[PDB]
Amino acid sequence: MKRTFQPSVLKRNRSHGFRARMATKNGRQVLARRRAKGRARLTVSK
Amino acid sequence: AAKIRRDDEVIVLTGKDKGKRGKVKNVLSSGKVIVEGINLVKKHQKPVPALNQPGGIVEKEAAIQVSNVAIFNAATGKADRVGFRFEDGKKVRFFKSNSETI
Amino acid sequence: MIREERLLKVLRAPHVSEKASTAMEKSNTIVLKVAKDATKAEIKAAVQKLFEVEVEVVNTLVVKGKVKRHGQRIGRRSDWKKAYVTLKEGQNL
Amino acid sequence: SRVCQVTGKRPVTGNNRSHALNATKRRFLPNLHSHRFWVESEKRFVTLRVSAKGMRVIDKKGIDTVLAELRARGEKY
Amino acid sequence: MKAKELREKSVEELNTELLNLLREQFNLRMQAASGQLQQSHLLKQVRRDVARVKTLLNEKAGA
RNA sequence: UACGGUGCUGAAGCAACAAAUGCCCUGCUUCCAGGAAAAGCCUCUAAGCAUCAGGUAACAUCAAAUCGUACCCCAAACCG
RNA sequence: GCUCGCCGGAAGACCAAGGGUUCCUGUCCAACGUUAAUCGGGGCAGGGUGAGUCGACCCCUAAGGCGAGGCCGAAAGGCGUAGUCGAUGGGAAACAGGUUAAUAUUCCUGUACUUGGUGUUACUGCGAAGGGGGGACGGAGAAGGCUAUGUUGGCCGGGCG
RNA sequence: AGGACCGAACCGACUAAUGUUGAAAAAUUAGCGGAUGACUUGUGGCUGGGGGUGAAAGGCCAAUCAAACCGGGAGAUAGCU
RNA sequence: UAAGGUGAUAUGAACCGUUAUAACCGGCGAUUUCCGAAUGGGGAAACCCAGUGUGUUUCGACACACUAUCAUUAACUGAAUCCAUAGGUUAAUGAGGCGAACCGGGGGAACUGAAACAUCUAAGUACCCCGAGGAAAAGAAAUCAACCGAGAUUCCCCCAGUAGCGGCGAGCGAACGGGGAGCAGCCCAGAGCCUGAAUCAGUGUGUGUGUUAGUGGAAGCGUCUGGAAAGGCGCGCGAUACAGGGUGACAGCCCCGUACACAAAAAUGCACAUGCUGUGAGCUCGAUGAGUAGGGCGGGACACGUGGUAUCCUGUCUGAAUAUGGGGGGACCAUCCUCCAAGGCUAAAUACUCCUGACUGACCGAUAGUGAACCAGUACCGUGAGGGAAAGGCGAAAAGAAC
Repeated sequence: MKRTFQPSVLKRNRSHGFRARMATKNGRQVLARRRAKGRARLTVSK
Repeated sequence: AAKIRRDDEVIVLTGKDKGKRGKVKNVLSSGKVIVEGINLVKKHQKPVPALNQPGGIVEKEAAIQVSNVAIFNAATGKADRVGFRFEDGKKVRFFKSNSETI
Repeated sequence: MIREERLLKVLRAPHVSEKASTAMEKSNTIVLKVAKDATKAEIKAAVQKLFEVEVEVVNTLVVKGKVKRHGQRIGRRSDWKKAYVTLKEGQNL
Repeated sequence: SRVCQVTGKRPVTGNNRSHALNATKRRFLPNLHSHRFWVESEKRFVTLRVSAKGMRVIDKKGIDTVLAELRARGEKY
Repeated sequence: MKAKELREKSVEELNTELLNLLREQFNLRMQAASGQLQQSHLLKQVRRDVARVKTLLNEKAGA
């Protein structure tokens, strides 16, 4: 049937993307925590 | 800095046949030196296009460690160690036990 | 003073050199591998200068890279841009 | 914000102690009112957020001195 | 020091740069992708020579 | 002919009837629940400029760059 | 290759999303494929995606988002004017035939069309976050005129079963 | 004209049988209701956790809901096993 | 510095080079696409689209620089409204952002314990936010002390689980005083004699010492077993080196090094007789920090829960004396003693480790030690924040098995 993930790249970059994280102070802290752990993918928008 | 250089008559201290004396052909960076007729390896070479086309079992020189060989003095028939002493950048190598520039 | 001839390093490989390229040559066009940021005007000017041919139009496309690498370690080849250079009048080749 | 602009008074946090000494956090807020003050030297009315203690120090020290203190602090009018 | 480049210290190196890049690196690139033998070292030599000319231009703005 | 596919030639190529949920139709009639905005476009002026600029028409020429383009096309390539 | 069966308002064909090389050619069959595999959407190389007209970009907005100043808030921050973004909506222009193993409104052949710049000639009052027009709009129902398209006949080539 | 009637697409889910280590972490096959409207669907957007939203069922808020998920307090505490 | 190099998996090809010029190391410069504080505007990061100024007798057009915002300052302008003011433009300077911990401030839980729970505790902890510096904070007595005196802050050890606080339960818990580390005090509330007078900053090529390249560096041979001696045996040698690693087994004398001695074009960091500039010594007299101290109300901090409760802070309302003075000595009064708030700066002792270098380990040795010895915050899961693995070893040398 219809499942929880129905993909859309525009919604994905608008919600979980780099500039969505960069607009907020809290999402900037999110990007800082990912950078501190060492992840190759800081954001899944790429 | 290099006690054993590219063209030097060297005598084997340890390993395989010690008494054999050979000339250096090549000095590799892993601390290993290639001397003519010292370590003989019989390598089975596969027939392949371009280089090594006939194949066959080939006798070639294997690398010997540079610490297992010593330079041979012509004046005294023995292995004698290497030092450097000269005031400028091109330090000359000297045979110890004879104090003569190699 | 000569114009921006240093910018005309855009042309990279003399041919892609395949069957589509050779049949397209038998019609009118040379197929070339050109930069990544090269524009059609620069490909026109570069071909007209580096070779003596006076050219008609340039059609361009980007060939995306193929993965072409195994399961344990995965890689991607580089993207490259291909120019079909139309040469109906005065073609040396 | 609720800053006195003359005496630097901010909302300070404390407790609402009960008869059973139960403690719930509360904010003491200043007596802040917008007041229009006449400056005779500059011939104008300056609109200042000011506490009651601020009005008291304005009549004590003059409006010019409080304004000069604000210029020295760097606060705008 | 390793390499002495007193030869490149001269005025108007633009023509030498155009010689080193234009037709030289270009025909080396064309012959390299078609297939030729010595270009493996010639391309590296031409690239380092262009680097020498451009470094000397950035040193001497007047030339 | 390895069956792919090439070179050449190529007859007739009309009429009547029935036809949509498609076009006329952003129409017409009727109803009440009363049916986006801004630009492109047309037109008129303000500042300004007056043999200028600008506009219109014709002709001629030049330019239209960059990115996608294969494939899956309600599914063995999407979500499961 | 010859029969048989199935779908045929699809189990046929095409756009969008989404995937990303799964498309084409050659070679291989260890692993994957619920079997074997010579086969494959599998491995490995090499090809292939050609645009002024098709989308994007772009010009303009909607819901909405951000929002210099500004108002407010203990700090973070909340809201909001000018404005600036945001298609799912409104702005220029291409169709038939052929082509490759793989691309086609792109390549070729034929016939077009649009929007700017410049030059020439001729004529002339032109000119803006300004005004107006315009874009510019609902539901249902009913003809009528057609067309896509089909049948039948005429014509043409073949058959004489 | 009709929150009109019969009925496909479409939306839903009334009964039965099969499945229940399934073909499927709610489906299949026969029947069933609505089907010009309080209808349906695509694309964006807005509402955020003792809060939202609810033609109201403790329903829904990513197979999670009488207070989601993720990290921290945290090695909470556990007279219990 | 060098006889060898073009990083590794990863060989091959094509070459470069003989120490006097190939690689390698170090100092200094050049270039440094795009995104990212992103800074010309926008954006769904790594893309879309501009403006201004400089360069087609090449009528395709290209290259370069600048243009974000905020604060301070100056200029030029400039409304309602006359003078003004708000605003607008230009120029300069600074700020953005990141970072593991330490430090200061603004807020601030609950599980839990009390064998329930509400005062209390957990705790000003976890967390969020702001700010700063290599440290930060504090700091020069309106302090303690007791008729003796000590003499700024900060950290350690006692006092001492003491005195007290407390549903006087749970539990919280000092100070006086003594021993140590380290030990500078100053300046403005203002005038006359002095304007690098001694400091303090900026600022130097001077001198010394370090750091970032390096150089030299001693002394072993016979014989046995073995595939191989570093081991066994015999006879020696160096030792300011017998730290360590490697070499075909266990090497002081085989190789890197090691004790020891030396070296730095250049760039820097410290210290100083020091090279320049500006503030600023000291004398004399005058001042002695008011919406402040204090009080009322409500709260917070002091070990101190409002109690008998001194001290400190202020949200609200009030409100002095002004050196004849005022504060403190734990309700309060008298006496006595001590000290001058309502203005600031101040080094060391103290805290921490993202990073560098050496050394050390009764630390681990591939289910261990970091999650990660290994191409690991990767594969893989999830919309996302986030979670998150397994996986070392041929041999001395590939001699990696021709036929």
